[PDB]
Amino acid sequence: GEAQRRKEREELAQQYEAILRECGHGRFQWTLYFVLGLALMADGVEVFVVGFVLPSAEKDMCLSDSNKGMLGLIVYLGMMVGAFLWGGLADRLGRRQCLLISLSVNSVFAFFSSFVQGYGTFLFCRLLSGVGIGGSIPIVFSYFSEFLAQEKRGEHLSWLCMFWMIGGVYAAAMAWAIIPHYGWSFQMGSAYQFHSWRVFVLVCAFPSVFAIGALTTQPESPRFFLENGKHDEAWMVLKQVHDTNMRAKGHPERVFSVTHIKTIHQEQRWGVRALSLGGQVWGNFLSCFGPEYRRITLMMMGVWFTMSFSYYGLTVWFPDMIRHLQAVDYASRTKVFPGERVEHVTFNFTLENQIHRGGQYFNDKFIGLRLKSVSFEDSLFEECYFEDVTSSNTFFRNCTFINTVFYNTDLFEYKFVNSRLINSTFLHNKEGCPLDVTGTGEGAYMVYFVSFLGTLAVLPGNIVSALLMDKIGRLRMLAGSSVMSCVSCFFLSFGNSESAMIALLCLFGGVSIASWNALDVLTVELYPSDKRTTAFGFLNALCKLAAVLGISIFTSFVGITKAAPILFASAALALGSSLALKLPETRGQVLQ
Amino acid sequence: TSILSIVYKKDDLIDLSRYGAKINIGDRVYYDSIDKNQIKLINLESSTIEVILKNAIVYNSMYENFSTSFWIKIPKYFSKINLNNEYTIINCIENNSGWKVSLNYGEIIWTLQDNKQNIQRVVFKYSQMVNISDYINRWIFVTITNNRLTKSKIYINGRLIDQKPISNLGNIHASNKIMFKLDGCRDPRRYIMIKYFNLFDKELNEKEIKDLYDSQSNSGILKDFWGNYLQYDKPYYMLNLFDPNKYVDVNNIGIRGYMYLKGPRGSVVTTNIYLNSTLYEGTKFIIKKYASGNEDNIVRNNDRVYINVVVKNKEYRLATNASQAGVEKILSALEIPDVGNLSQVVVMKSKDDQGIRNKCKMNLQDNNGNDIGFIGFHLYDNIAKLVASNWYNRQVGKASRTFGCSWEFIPVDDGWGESS
Ligand SMILES: *[C@@H]1O[C@H](CO[C@@H]2O[C@@H](C)[C@@H](O)[C@@H](O)[C@@H]2O)[C@@H](O[C@@H]2O[C@H](CO)[C@@H](O)[C@H](O)[C@H]2NC(C)=O)[C@H](O)[C@H]1NC(C)=O
Ligand SMILES: *[C@@H]1O[C@H](CO)[C@@H](O)[C@H](O)[C@H]1NC(C)=O
Ligand SMILES: *[C@@H]1O[C@H](CO)[C@@H](O)[C@H](O)[C@H]1NC(C)=O
Repeated sequence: GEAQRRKEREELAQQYEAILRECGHGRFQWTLYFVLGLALMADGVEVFVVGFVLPSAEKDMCLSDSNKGMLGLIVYLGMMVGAFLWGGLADRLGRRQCLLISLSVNSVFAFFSSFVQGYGTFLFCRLLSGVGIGGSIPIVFSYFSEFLAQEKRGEHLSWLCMFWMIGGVYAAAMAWAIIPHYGWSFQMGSAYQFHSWRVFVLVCAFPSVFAIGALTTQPESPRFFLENGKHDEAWMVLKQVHDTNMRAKGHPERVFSVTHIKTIHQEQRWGVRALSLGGQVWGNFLSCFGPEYRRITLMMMGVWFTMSFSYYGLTVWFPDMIRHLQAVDYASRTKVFPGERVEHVTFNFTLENQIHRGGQYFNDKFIGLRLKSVSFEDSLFEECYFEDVTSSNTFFRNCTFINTVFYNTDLFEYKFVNSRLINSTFLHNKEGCPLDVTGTGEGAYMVYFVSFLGTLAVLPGNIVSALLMDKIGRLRMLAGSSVMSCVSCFFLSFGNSESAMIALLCLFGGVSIASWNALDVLTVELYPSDKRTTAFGFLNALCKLAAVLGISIFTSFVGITKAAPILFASAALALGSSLALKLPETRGQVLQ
Repeated sequence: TSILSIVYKKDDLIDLSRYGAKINIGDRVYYDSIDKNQIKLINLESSTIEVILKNAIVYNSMYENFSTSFWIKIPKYFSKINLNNEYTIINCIENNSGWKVSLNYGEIIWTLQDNKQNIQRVVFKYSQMVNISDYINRWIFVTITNNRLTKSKIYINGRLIDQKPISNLGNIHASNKIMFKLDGCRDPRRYIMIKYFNLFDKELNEKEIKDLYDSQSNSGILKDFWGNYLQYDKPYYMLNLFDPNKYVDVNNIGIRGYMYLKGPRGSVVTTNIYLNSTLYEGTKFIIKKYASGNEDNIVRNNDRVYINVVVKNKEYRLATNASQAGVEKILSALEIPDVGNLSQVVVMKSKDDQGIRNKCKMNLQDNNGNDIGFIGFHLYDNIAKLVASNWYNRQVGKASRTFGCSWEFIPVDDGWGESS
């Protein structure tokens, strides 16, 4: 029974390899490569949008703490849901069908999030866009693998990973080109405002639409048809592959010699179909945890979890520590003025990063002044007058106000810390957020540059891994990149400036990419064609969950010590490499 | 039914009851110019009002019922000096037995003491951190009814607030002599205003208390925010009762221009003392006589007047064009000699058709005596524009609840102390 099923599966796997070797590698494979590359570039773009628009969205939507933290994790949660969902559905509906559905969902919700004015609605739309894009990598890799012969399968699959780098470069370039134009204030509705970061969100939603447009013109994988008992469709698709390949070669006269292909024998109503689909998907997921695949599944789970944890933790740790170093440098330059006596003067100014202490101001007019990180402490204002006062990161602590008037000022109730007001008057208060929202200026530029350097050191690793995956092997590439990543994690200690951390980020990003490439190719090659997308989507959902955990843990360690992140990343990567070294070798095997 | 009732007369304070209680007025007791019947007491020893009764009306019985009523105006408490500073304002205690009325920070207290030194207190507390208060620096009708068998009750504006059983006290021997003077206040700039002080020898029920409150309210005369008489040729800030968080403003001058309600209001704050809303915001509304036959400057009921809007220290005229689209007519501020035949006469209303006293209402009328409607506000594309509409008249005829047709006039007062 089961042995007969395994025998027929092996016979189909060998015949499919023979047919694919007959068809050859050429124009069809490269066209599908570029189509799925657009699908993967959308995935690469998706993970930068919220990180790039948080500084502007915080002021434009009054985002407090624990609201910018859940927005920075919502894409990963949506991705964790979507990867599992679409990977499970791909083995019952098809790779191309589920890819179309997921890409359309991502595009729709990314367009709709560009016009949402609230926060919770923006959070929901961004979560659903993450759900739509979560199924890109599993389906794309398991769809491209079923058109490749065994001769060069590691290299052809590894060349598919350049598109995440391309998407990251595209996102960084568009953020640099669009967001810095803060003057754009397009008005459609009195209560609604349309700034530049929404245009950035639209431009970042574009590649998913291009991916849908390109994918609509591709055929379903023949192996999916063969598994489900549809023989004529699979034969037609294989004939199309052969015809396109031969026409590209320059010999459009030979005939597809395959006549019959072995196929796997198959043994209100909307709710019935839904229940059947759920049952079949659960059966596939459970069979992934079967007696035949239980060791492979567990080692894959360990490798994916550990590598995702380390990579995402360090990748979010580098910019946070750069920001912390900049903040320390900024606080080291603060000016202190102890003791002042000002009287009878209209005295305006624009001071930044200052602390006035022990001041005494009597009948002073403060007309039109900009305050940035200016703090008044132990001061006394008597018969003063504040007009056209703009405030940012400005506080009044241990201050006393007597007969003072705040006319046309943004000095809200949260800027007076343990102060005492007597006979004070607040008139024509400016519109603003109820709480402090901070402000980012020129530094955003540098942030984009840093991103362009974090996704460009990846390119040498991608090239080397793509060229060498078949020559050394998947296992050795994975192990030799994980070990080097652990060594770089050890090297992390010798960095205390912004330039050093930019260099360290570039090094780590350029080192771990080969490991990620090798893991993708391995998890593609290690599963049968009737469970490939289910298992790969489950592992990618685990990757996203580990990403959330690692981001939280490594962000909690910023500014405390360098020992905890280094130890966590090195331990996780060492365990991942140890678990990876026990994996079976898949090089030089038919795509079983 | 009244034993003591202090009223004003020709340059003296008299008692309307048939007892002739002797009244002695100190050399620093003041009176208002327009409502000289109301009396003011300051924080000085010479600020004394003294009333002496007869021996036949002295409260010295066993089960004798009694009640008192008056109108009290107390300014805002500005600093922390006024906290925990209960000071007596009305005194009738001899040999540590009798009744007293005192004030504390946001409290009116009624105390009674027997010959056994028992204390029974009834307190009305009003908050001072409210945006717009009904009791801060505004006239309050306070009446206390004591039932020696069951309990003692406080009433403000005809409504019951607190009540406490007084069965424990056995005998009260109040003084033959009653004192009106601040006593025990450490603030040197503290004063009160009292008027219409009446005594009764029976516990008044809710019906009689409401009757007295309405009889003494002078419903035929309009009242401003503080509860005083409304006066011609006096600048008033405008407050809309249905929407009390925005103030009347203008943007342009002319028929094209309009007036609206701009918000939110500011705030006057003394930390942990008061967090009130600013009342001196907006444009002032002066009222000018048009056909008033009375010689005084007091605005009475059913008076046809002109309204001037003070914009940039310049006076204008409130008028509309009757012939326009919609039921509501948009209010506008025009030049006084450039009003032409635009509808500008306003009938000032203080009570309803049945005679029930309500707030101030303005009824815009044309030269033919036709009711354009009651002045209120209506929202045009998220802008609360001042209009005159007959919809309010329709609701009044149907005994419904109108929305936006009630107004308050806020002049500058010393008891509020807001900087303008
Ligand atoms: C707070 O102000 C009140 C009212 O004064 C008004 O507001 C001031 C800010 C200023 O603009 C004054 O010119 C205003 O008249 C003060 O109470 C009154 O103060 C004046 C002295 O300016 C005094 O003559 C009055 O008797 C005071 N009235 C009362 C009822 O006490 C108050 O003193 C101010 N607070 C403090 C702490 O001084
Ligand atoms: C404000 O300060 C500037 C100098 O920085 C001065 O030129 C200007 O006159 C000041 N404003 C007023 C109203 O005096
Ligand atoms: C500042 O110090 C304390 C509050 O921490 C306070 O007691 C002190 O009075 C303040 N200084 C002045 C000048 O008010």
